[PDB]
Amino acid sequence: KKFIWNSEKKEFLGRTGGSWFKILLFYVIFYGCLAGIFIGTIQVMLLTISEFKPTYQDRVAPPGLTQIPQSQKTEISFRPNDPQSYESYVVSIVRFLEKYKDLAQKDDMIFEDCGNVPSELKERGEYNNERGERKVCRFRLEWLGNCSGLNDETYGYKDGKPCVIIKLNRVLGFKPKPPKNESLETYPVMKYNPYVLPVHCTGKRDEDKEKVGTMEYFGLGGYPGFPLQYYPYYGKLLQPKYLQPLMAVQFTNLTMDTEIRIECKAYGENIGYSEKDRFQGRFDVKIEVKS
Amino acid sequence: DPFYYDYETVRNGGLIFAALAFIVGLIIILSK
Amino acid sequence: KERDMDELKKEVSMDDHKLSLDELHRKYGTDLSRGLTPARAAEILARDGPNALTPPPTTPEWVKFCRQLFGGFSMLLWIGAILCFLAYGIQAATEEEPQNDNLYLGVVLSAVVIITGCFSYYQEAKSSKIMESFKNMVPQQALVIRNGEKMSINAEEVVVGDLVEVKGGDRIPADLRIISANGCKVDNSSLTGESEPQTRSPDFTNENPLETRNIAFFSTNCVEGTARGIVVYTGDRTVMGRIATLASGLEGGQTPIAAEIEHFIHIITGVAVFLGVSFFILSLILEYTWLEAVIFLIGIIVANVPEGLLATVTVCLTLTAKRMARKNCLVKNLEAVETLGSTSTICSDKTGTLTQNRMTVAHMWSDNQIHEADTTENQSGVSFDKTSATWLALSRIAGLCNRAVFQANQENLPILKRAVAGDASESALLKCIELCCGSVKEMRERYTKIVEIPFNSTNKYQLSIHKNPNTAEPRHLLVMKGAPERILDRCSSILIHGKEQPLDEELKDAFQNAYLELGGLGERVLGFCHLFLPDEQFPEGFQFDTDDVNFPLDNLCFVGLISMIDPPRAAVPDAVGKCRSAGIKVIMVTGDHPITAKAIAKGVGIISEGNETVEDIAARLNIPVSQVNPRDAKACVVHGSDLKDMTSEQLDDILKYHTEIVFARTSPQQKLIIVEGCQRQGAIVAVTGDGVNDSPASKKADIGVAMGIAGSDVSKQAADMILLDDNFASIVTGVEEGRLIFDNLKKSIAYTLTSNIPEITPFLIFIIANIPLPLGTVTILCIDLGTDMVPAISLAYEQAESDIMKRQPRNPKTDKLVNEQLISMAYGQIGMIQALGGFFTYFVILAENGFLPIHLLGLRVNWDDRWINDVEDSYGQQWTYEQRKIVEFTCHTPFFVTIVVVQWADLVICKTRRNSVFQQGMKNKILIFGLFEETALAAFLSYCPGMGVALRMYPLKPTWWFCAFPYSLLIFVYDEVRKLIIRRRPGGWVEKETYY
Ligand SMILES: *[C@@H]1O[C@H](CO)[C@@H](O[C@@H]2O[C@H](CO)[C@@H](O)[C@H](O)[C@H]2NC(C)=O)[C@H](O)[C@H]1NC(C)=O
Ligand SMILES: *[C@@H]1O[C@H](CO)[C@@H](O[C@@H]2O[C@H](CO)[C@@H](O)[C@H](O)[C@H]2NC(C)=O)[C@H](O)[C@H]1NC(C)=O
Ligand SMILES: CC(C)CCC[C@@H](C)[C@H]1CC[C@H]2[C@@H]3CC=C4C[C@@H](O)CC[C@]4(C)[C@H]3CC[C@]12C
Ligand SMILES: CC(C)CCC[C@@H](C)[C@H]1CC[C@H]2[C@@H]3CC=C4C[C@@H](O)CC[C@]4(C)[C@H]3CC[C@]12C
Ligand SMILES: C[C@]12CC[C@H](O)C[C@H]1CC[C@@H]1[C@@H]2CC[C@]2(C)[C@@H](c3ccc(=O)oc3)CC[C@]12O
Ligand SMILES: *[C@@H]1O[C@H](CO)[C@@H](O)[C@H](O)[C@H]1NC(C)=O
Ligand SMILES: [Mg+2]
Ligand SMILES: [Mg+2]
Ligand code: NA
Ligand SMILES: [Rb+]
Repeated sequence: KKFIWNSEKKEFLGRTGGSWFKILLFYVIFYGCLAGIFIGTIQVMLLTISEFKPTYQDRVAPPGLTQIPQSQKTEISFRPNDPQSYESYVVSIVRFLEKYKDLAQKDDMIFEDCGNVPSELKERGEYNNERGERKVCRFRLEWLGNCSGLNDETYGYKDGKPCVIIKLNRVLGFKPKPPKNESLETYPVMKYNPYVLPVHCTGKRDEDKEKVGTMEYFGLGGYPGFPLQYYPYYGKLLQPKYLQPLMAVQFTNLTMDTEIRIECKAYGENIGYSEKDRFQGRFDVKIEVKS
Repeated sequence: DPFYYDYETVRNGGLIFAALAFIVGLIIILSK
Repeated sequence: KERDMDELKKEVSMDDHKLSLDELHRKYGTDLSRGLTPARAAEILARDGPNALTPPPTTPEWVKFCRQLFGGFSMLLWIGAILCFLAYGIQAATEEEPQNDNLYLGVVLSAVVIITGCFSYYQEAKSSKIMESFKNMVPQQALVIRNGEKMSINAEEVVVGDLVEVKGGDRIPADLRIISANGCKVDNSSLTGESEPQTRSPDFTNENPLETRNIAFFSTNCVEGTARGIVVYTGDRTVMGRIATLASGLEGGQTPIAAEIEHFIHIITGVAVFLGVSFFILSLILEYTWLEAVIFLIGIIVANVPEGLLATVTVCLTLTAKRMARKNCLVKNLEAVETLGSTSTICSDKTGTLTQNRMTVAHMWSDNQIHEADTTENQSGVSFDKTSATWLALSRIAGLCNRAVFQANQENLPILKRAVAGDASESALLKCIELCCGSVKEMRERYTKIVEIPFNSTNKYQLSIHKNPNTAEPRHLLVMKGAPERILDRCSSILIHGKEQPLDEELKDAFQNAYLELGGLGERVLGFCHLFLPDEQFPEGFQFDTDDVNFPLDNLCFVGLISMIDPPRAAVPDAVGKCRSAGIKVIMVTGDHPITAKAIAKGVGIISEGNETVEDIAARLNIPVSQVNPRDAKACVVHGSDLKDMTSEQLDDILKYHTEIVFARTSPQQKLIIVEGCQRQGAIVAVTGDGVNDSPASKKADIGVAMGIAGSDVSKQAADMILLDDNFASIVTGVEEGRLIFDNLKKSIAYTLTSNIPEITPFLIFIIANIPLPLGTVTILCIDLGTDMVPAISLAYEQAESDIMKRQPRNPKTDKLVNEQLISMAYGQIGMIQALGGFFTYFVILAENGFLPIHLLGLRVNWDDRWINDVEDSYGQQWTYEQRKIVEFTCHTPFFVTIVVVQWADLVICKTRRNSVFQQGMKNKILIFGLFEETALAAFLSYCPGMGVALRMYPLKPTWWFCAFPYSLLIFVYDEVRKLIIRRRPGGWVEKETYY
């Protein structure tokens, strides 16, 4: 009963040729209409959103805090001797900082020298297209001391006492607000509380806080944070080739051959946290320089 | 700030809708 | 070696009844007047087994629970659970942080099968439980003569070869061989279907043990008289014992509904594995490994399995079975509720099923005029004229001259169903006089009987003389009844409207044609006459002792004939007409005499008035029957004697060329052969019976229908449906509901199958376009086993779109429950639109939150990564893992909501298959509540506090609720124009391609 393939009375795979043509033509017209309808509605949807601002921005309320070595488990395990053990790290650091070289930021028509001192926020009008393509403040690698160097094509980084720079999640129209001068016990930090978003790293428990001996922060002019002169963001369409602020963190006194946990928590009023997302506001890393 | 959404009001409205639609359906299947 | 055992039981029985009393007593070794010594009786009792059938095969309850956990649908869900745990095992050992989805899903599928088993088991068990409350087996002790003394012992203590005596009223214990009778009449109705009480004489009469009178049978009741006999057969070796043992050892077959579910699964898994395999090859051609592609194959196949269609189909069948139980039409098997509708050939029984199995006064004769009395079982018919003097005389002749009286408890019972002591004919007469002529108690004692004369062995006549209580004449009233040929010879005066006339042939021949009219109608006729004895020749003091001629045998006054027969039940003829209207072939199968079977056939509708048998044409042309061409005869009567000498091809031709067939004098084994002959054609068969002879026929039939009270226990157990009220019209109700639930199951199946497309398409394009997952797993559960359950259950409550009792029965080879048109609708057109609507809501959520749809291509690579917390959208923003996952889950929730929104329109269009929604109407209150509860539940799952934590379903921004509205409206409009072209153009395009 399963050899209905053909017969001398014209049937193929179950039906005739003229029926195959009728059904195929119907399905093509039907699905063509369905595609046109879906496309028209998706076009109306495209007409309900603008090009300079996302309609809903509440799902990114607390900005994240990422690092340069995007580890498979936020763990930095390598050997201070073997150069191939830490190749995966250095490769990502060089590729990340490849857009911050002095040669990359050479056009004066799209780059603006912010300054050697963190200043107030820079609002370049409204988010419309009435103005031309906004300028992006420059950020030379020299600001991250001891984690930039004047190395060749391969940034000879730190084998012993590694470097891990932190970055604030780029958000459109987000205006960072550092904590008030009434700091509720924020782990010794400089007195430059008004024009920089503080970020302080620490251990996680009584063990990690003891294993991690000394940490050295590097930033714009020497402050452990992000300068307000680089915010807010005006979208990729209006500000292409934008360079968000960077801040490096080096762990000098580490206990070699021991996996220790570090939590770099960014402080501020407009900076939220989440017990479910360990990256919203805060940031975790498991460093282990096994010799 | 545009980084805030009154989710409690929408959530409350959705729960009231779910309650009313269910009690209305119950009245529908209880024709008396 | 049970094959040979069953084959020796499909053969009609043999015997040794034709033996001289000496040869019998020599073969068995038994005293003809003393029986045997009690030690010999106990020696046999402990030798071959007590006189009782071996109990039925007990069915333990864990066996049928394990049965409900299996089958065909639950088996598909079982292979689905297995494939889920297989995919999960492949996912666990092979990759880091496996997803628990597959495990959650496998345990849910297992729970679905187990719960369906618990529910269906509780239902079938409830049916059998209420069935056990009908076994009222009262022990019945037999009168056995042993060692020369009469003793009453239990029926099981009776053995082979011993004298047994029976009295009018007692039940024949075992199979007896009569040796001496005294006007003894037994009741072979439950066994051989012989309606009228067949008498039992010691002399061998017919070569067939069933027809002869020298054999009493197991479970038969001696109506009147007393008799003696030697036990020839005992226990299971008896006639009804071999019949019951054959009934238990027969095959049930495959119900049509089950075969439809099986073919349904064939198509479900056919397309499921086609999609899974073609996408397995497609995924390997893209980039994914065998490890991943295997998970894709299993995911697509398991996803294409209707998880909730099992519970919905079960509840559908259960709902229709509920309505069956409401009308006292209980079904033992759940799926048996559907079989009546798919039936196309009903084999019915005459005695006790087509008829009331009770002698009833059919017609009367008075004033040379035939008067039909009401013969309904509940007395709901036309009442004859009861104001003439001829009736006032005939009613007294019958109410007085009759040896029939009511018993003790016969008070609260109705006039018909109450028990009467005596002859069956006298019982029918007593009931008709007690019903249409007041009461017979005070009417019988009003005329004090002086001298009587009972029925005679030759020239059977029954007469009696009574005093006259009239206030105008003291003459003695003499009455007599008997066969019309015996009364015509002893009559000279004729009563008419109150006066007398001579025996003129102008009205006497008019009496003869009336006798042949009521007789040829298959009825038994009797004649009643009376005369006023002259008080001058026989004064009030004279005593007419029953010795010599004290009464004038001739010169009597004939009042009229009174016929009688077992009438059909009340709604039996109308029901047969309804079945024929639905295209159901009605075939009578009974062991009764053909002269009565043909009359009842014409009287109920099996033989349409005007149609002629092969013999009727030869009689109308006065030519030999061997001359007429059987093709000129639409109806035909087939005698059991001729049926014994038939082949397969001959019976096939009997059923193929004759439209109205009546099988008479057929043995239970022949009934089974007939049912098999009907099944050879390929048509669904329903056997409706009551007696033990209907057991092997009800068992082998696609569906057996037993009478709940007028039926025997064996055929009641071997049947598949019970009529607790014996209302044969329930067969019509059943054939209607069986078609109704069939169409509604089609609607419900297309509904659950339409949602599969906007459930698998997210995963499909997730593999192809490499976009983030549009629809979640737990959300799919909240659809297939959450919201959709109430709408799909409500789809069973839909009514008829046209008259279903008008269309012909569905062809099993053509009208499948799930044909290739339903797949073209659900999977092809409606589900496709629903999938597009879901993807629209998906792109709306992502584009509004910053991820333009064009940017979503190839994004899942880094989107699903748990550590890349800087994923660029279309606006240059950096999204963490949990943030974008919150968006993906809050994108799964509206996809689920979109499913419900398009299911609104899908439910309204599936509610009607051909009619328009404006025509049918949203009168289905369960469907209205289905939509309200569906929507309220969908909203609750999104806005309940803690759902993004437990089920990962997050609240929705209200604009999401409207992203699906246009697609639903489109679905509704498209299906509406579809059904409109089906209405206006019933030819072929929209009808043979989409109408399922
Ligand atoms: C960056 O690294 C250099 C080493 O190359 C550090 O220079 C040393 O600084 C200490 C004081 O902390 C002096 O005692 C050493 O003599 C210096 N050595 C050299 C070779 O310069 C420098 O301090 C580091 N910068 C920071 C900010 O920690
Ligand atoms: C850097 O850490 C080392 C420990 O690894 C510190 O030196 C130790 O000091 C303890 C006393 O507290 C001694 O018992 C150990 O023998 C020392 N170890 C070594 C290798 O010197 C050291 O003081 C830390 N230095 C700074 C600047 O934090
Ligand atoms: C086709 C028509 C008749 C169906 C009638 C039901 C429609 C009108 C109902 C069903 C579900 C409803 C939504 C239920 C949930 C939400 C969230 C709530 O916090 C605001 C109202 C809002 C946005 C409702 C809008 C109206 C809505 C879409
Ligand atoms: C011939 C007519 C009826 C068809 C007109 C198409 C209508 C019904 C379709 C076309 C585009 C659709 C809209 C596309 C954009 C939006 C914005 C979104 O945040 C909610 C859905 C919503 C509001 C849709 C509702 C239905 C809609 C208006
Ligand atoms: C585990 C899973 C593997 C493929 C990819 O990594 C995404 C993962 C999460 C979702 C999961 C798929 C597997 C198939 C599903 C259960 C399958 C499914 C869903 C519902 C259902 O009833 O049957 C199958 C489709 C998607 C699925 O739910
Ligand atoms: C905060 O207070 C300190 C003294 O406690 C003062 O030196 C510093 O200037 C203050 N900063 C601001 C921004 O007020
Ligand atoms: Mg499914
Ligand atoms: Mg019967
Ligand atoms: Na059966
Ligand atoms: Rb489904």
